[PDB]
Amino acid sequence: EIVLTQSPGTLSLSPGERATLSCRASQSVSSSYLAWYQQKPGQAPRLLIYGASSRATGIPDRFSGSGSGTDFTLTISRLEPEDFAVYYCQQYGSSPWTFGQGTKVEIKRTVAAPSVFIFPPSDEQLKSGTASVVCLLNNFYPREAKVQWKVDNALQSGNSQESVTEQDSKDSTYSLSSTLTLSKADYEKHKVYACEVTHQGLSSPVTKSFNRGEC
Amino acid sequence: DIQMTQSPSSLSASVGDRVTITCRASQSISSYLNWYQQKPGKAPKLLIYAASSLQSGVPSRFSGSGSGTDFTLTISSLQPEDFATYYCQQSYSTPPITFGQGTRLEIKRTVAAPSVFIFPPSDEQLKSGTASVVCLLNNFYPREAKVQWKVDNALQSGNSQESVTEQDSKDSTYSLSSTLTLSKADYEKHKVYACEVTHQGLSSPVTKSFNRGEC
Amino acid sequence: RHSPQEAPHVQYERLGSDVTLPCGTANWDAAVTWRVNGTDLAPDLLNGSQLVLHGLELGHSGLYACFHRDSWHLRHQVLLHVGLPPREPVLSCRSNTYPKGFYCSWHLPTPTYIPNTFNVTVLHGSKIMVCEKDPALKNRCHIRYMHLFSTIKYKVSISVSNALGHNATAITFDEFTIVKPDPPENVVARPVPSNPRRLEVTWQTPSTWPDPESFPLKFFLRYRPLILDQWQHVELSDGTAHTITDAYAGKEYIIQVAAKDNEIGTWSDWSVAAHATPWTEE
Amino acid sequence: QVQLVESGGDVVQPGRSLRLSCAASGFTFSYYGMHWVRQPPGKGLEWVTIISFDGSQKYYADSVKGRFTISRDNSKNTVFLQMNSLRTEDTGFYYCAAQSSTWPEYFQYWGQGTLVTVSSASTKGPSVFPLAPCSTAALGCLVKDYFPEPVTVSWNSGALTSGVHTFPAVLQSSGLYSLSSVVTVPSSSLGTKTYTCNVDHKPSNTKVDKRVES
Amino acid sequence: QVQLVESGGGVVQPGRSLRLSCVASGFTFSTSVMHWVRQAPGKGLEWVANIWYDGINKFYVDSVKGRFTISRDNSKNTLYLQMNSLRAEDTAVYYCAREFWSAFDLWGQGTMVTVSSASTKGPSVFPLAPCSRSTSESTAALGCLVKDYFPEPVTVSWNSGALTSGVHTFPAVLQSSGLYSLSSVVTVPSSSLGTKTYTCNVDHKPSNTKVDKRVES
Ligand SMILES: *[C@@H]1O[C@H](CO)[C@@H](O[C@@H]2O[C@H](CO)[C@@H](O)[C@H](O)[C@H]2NC(C)=O)[C@H](O)[C@H]1NC(C)=O
Ligand SMILES: *[C@@H]1O[C@H](CO)[C@@H](O[C@@H]2O[C@H](CO)[C@@H](O)[C@H](O)[C@H]2NC(C)=O)[C@H](O)[C@H]1NC(C)=O
Ligand SMILES: *[C@@H]1O[C@H](CO)[C@@H](O[C@@H]2O[C@H](CO)[C@@H](O)[C@H](O)[C@H]2NC(C)=O)[C@H](O)[C@H]1NC(C)=O
Ligand SMILES: *[C@@H]1O[C@H](CO)[C@@H](O[C@@H]2O[C@H](CO)[C@@H](O)[C@H](O)[C@H]2NC(C)=O)[C@H](O)[C@H]1NC(C)=O
Repeated sequence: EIVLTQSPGTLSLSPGERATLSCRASQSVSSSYLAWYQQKPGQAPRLLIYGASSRATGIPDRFSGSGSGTDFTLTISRLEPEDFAVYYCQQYGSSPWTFGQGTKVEIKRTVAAPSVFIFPPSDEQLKSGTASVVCLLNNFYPREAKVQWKVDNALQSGNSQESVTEQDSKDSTYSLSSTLTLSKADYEKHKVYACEVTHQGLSSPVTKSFNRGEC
Repeated sequence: DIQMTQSPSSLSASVGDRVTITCRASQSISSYLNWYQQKPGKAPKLLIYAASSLQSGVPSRFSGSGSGTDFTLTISSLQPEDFATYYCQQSYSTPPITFGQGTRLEIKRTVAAPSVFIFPPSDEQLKSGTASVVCLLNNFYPREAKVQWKVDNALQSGNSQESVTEQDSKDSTYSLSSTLTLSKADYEKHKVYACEVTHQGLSSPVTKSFNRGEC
Repeated sequence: RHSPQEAPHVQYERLGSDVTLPCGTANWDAAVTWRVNGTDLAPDLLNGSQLVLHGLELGHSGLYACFHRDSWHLRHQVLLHVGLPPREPVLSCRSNTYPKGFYCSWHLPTPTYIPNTFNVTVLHGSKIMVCEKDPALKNRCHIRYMHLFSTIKYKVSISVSNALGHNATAITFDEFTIVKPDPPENVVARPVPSNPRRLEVTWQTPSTWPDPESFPLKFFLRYRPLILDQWQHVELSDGTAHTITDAYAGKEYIIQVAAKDNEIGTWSDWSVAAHATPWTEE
Repeated sequence: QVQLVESGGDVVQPGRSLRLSCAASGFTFSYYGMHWVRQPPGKGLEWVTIISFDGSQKYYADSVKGRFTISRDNSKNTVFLQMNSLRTEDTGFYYCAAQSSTWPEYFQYWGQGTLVTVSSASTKGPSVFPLAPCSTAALGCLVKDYFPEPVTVSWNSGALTSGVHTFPAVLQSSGLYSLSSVVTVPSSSLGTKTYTCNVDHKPSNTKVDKRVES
Repeated sequence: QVQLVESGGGVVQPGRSLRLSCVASGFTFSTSVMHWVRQAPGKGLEWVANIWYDGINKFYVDSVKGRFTISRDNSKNTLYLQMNSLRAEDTAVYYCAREFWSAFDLWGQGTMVTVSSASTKGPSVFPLAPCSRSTSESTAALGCLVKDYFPEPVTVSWNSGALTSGVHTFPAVLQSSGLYSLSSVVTVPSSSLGTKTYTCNVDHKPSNTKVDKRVES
């Protein structure tokens, strides 16, 4: 089994620049049996270059590939708005058909400060027996960001889930949704609930908090 | 693949007599045959395996002979607890395992005359939309009997269902009931209803009729 | 399994592997004996009603049949075949006729004891080829040329599979490096009564070349005695004739020649033989 | 001492799938192979599938190929039969049997079986109608438009059982069953002796009494 | 034109069996090699099985050996895949390939297969609003929460489809309870909270449940 390693994990470039991808294997690829794919969110993969140097039928001339043995590079002439997707590499010749980890290409823009909001659990969920506190992040960039949960100056770990959306079509921003799931017996015991979010576009981390029993 | 053919499909004989059952196959099987006994309302029970070997706990009156393509299931003296359905199963080709159509044994008695009656539709049957008049057959033998349905000597077909009972435990008689299903339109369009039966023990068909508005 | 009148099944296994052979859908505690080629086996290799084989070799293949204990009644049959997974094929293309098409041969380095399935795909850039085959052999489809001096390289790939594995290989080349004509035929040598140190040497052109007038060839001549073992190399110009002037007086000789195009191709193999001694005055 | 029980059978529409359970006991379940034989009402037996003693070889009949799936667990001694894409013609009593270890092979053990009724018609309540003529006379009451079986019919709180002939249910084209019961008593009883039939239905929660008299 | 269509996949319980089908069109199905490639939600591709044109040679991966069975029919130009004894790590989207140059030339639209005992249950909506009442910044935020629903998907609309600016529907997450959960938020000015009404509409076709919630301060 040959493990395919792609670098980097995420490539942030503006439309109109040269984007070069890499896919390094564990052993030498036999007979240059390497292929490149393109998969859009919600669609099927699309073969781009077979044999690492031969384009497929219908693929534009901007795509080009090279390499020999272990180190293969996929180079695009210039980026287009419909060229931002996830690319994979395929290995064959010394092992069954295996794929790489994948490389995501996103649009590059200026940094944006997030607008953080917090929402307490509703009365219906409380009377049901569960309490979920959601902390909202809206219109931030880039993707690199983490949210810290604090329940009465106590850091929580393992009891929170985060979900992020794709890039927007107009402003190309992100939005993250972190939720703190607790039961009814654990919610009424504490008093305050805070959500501390740090980001590159922020000098110091922002803290949004509310007090239980007053709203 | 292999199709099993039994002969006959039904046999009538008294106790103490010698009954022979034949099971025919579609090809040549050496000894791969099994004989089962299934009573109404209970699981089948094996009697003789390999068509010649009696199972432990089976009376010596049961016997089996024949090989190649034709087999034979013979009973020395018929007992009252032996009237049941017998099947022959081949164990040569697997899959599939094929069984015979079955051979049901019945009790033998003298021929008797039935007692036929008719029942007009009730008053609660009028206000619904359909009218069902039934014709009863009771205490007849053998089971082979054909009934006639005529409205003013008009022949009907495909508009009647009948069901027969099993052999009685005292005198081994039969009883059959046929229902004529017609809506109120065709019931009020006609006035006279008849039912005639044809049986071996009857010289002439018994007539039991009525007309609408008279009853 | 199915009826005992059926033909035995075909089951492939690997060399040195371990496999169990049951007697069809029979139970575990049933009396069952096994026979290979009509010879009964020992009860040490029976796990109840199944046949357990350890260390499969080339001598374990054959017809395995299931019978009743101390009987000749057949229950189950199976044909066991031992083979190895395929290796990387050796693909090599050769253009025996430059104006016409070429051909490609392929074979496995390590032989396999089970039948194989081969599929070859030839590409000329981005186009597709058919390579209609007309040989007396197989494993060849004889790709035919369509363009000349196209500067586009060809791509050939052959894929092989088996009941235990699969493999494939591919090569790339141009329309000039695979050119190699056949050696000439009927290379006869004759003595010369006019000169003491002379030998008449005349050969022909290969019959496979259909168009030699538009594409001439260059011949490499090698003449050597039978005891000196020192071969001589003399390259000739256009022509199928030569004249040597420094040979033996009476001893024998062997002369071999090859062929090669003017600007493209590779040198061909040598001819069959030649034997003639110069004339002796007596 | 060998016991074979089955579970998982009742009325299911042809749009849903079912699964049968067969628990063996009294013998080594891991050494024997389990069979499955079904029997539609009023017909003979029919083999369905077969699984090996370990669980490597599975064979199905062409009538249920691609829709049925058999499995077994040698640890808990339970046989499973995933019946998918049911239909009305698959109605009948399924039997759990085990093959023999001798030669030739046969079916040694059997279970009591389970009933699997498959019809689109759902549960409905029975409606009764008296049947009287208009020597020896005959009286009775007719039961129509009920689902599912069975239904208990008695006369005079069970104090009368001579001359009662209850006919089996007839599957009409409307998806519901119907049967009848007749009682024959001497003609000197129609003046004073009045008879009534008692109809019972447990699933549909129906208990109807009807006085039969002309 | 050339196309591949998949069918025969759906939600199932662990230990059951399924059967997929891949119908070919536009090319010679009898003279081509077929493959099966799956992709777990949020993961990469993975080869599953392989079969040649004649149909005798079959190959599988070590993770599905003994449980899966691939087949094909050259007369009907279809490709089957018998899946038996499905486990939890079999949830993926299967595709079909052609293997032109060992590169999987052609692909299909895919088919989602879910293997879990989630015991399908209708969704539930809870209103989300900031409990503090501050008009300092002219922009505010609202939304409604959806939890404990199965299976996917769920379409969320606001004002019966009359509000689409500033709506951010987050992807569903798989909780430890076997049920999915998502959230929706809207960004509206602070002055529009006292007069205008904002309602979110949640529907679930596998359960035929339409529940709307009045979300306001
Ligand atoms: C195709 O053939 C090659 C050559 O034998 C195989 O490569 C060998 O694989 C084995 C087992 O993984 C290794 O022990 C050898 O060192 C490999 N040799 C070379 C030169 O790479 C390859 O695995 C085969 N492919 C398939 C799919 O079977
Ligand atoms: C026959 O085969 C069975 C099945 O493999 C063997 O039983 C196994 O024995 C080993 C070691 O005793 C245990 O670890 C396994 O758990 C057993 N498996 C089962 C299913 O019981 C048995 O030992 C074999 N017998 C012979 C004589 O080879
Ligand atoms: C059983 O008999 C068959 C038939 O002769 C044997 O198969 C041959 O084995 C020899 C020895 O390796 C080969 O040279 C032949 O090519 C084989 N013939 C075929 C048709 O394959 C087999 O080896 C015998 N097995 C045993 C255990 O004796
Ligand atoms: C793989 O090989 C098979 C067999 O050589 C090819 O099938 C042949 O296809 C041609 C053209 O379609 C037919 O004229 C032959 O009659 C076929 N032969 C057989 C035995 O079926 C198949 O086309 C090859 N596939 C690829 C992708 O090269």
